[PDB]
Amino acid sequence: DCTGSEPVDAFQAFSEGKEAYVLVRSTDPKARDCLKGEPAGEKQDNTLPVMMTFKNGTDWASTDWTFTLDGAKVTATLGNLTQNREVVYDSQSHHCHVDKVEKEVPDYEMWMLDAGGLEVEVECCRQKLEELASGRNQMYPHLKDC
Ligand SMILES: CCCCCC/C=C\CCCCCCCC(=O)O
Repeated sequence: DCTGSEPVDAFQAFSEGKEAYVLVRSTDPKARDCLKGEPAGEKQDNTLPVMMTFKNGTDWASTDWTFTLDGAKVTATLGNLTQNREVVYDSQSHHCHVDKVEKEVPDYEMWMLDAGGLEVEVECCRQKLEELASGRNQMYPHLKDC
């Protein structure tokens, strides 16, 4: 309140591969509609296969990514694409987390359990996202007729 999980560990922030997370806030104007990530297999050493589901226009679509975990950092790969993230905030019970997408102009994202989370924890994630966004525009992918 609002001291979440310290230090942040990406695998624990993903409930150790036991849950799916939904994208609820993003500073990226290209954030995919209804974006959701769910584990597609067990963690092999430091590698976790993840299926991302979202709406591509009116139809549902899916992409199979490979996540490499390193402390709070996550390197996601698909074909020739590579996305580097750092989980900068993770709530007390891993009900939600805030990521920093590492690039020329870094983006900030809020992810929460598709199964639902405690209001107090969800509020802490929202607060942390608002602080890091600092006057930038925000997208709401979960409201896109999901
Ligand atoms: C197991 C919980 C994972 C939830 C956290 C998801 C983190 C990063 C997801 C980035 C995936 C990139 C989506 C881009 C859309 C695409 O082209 O497939």
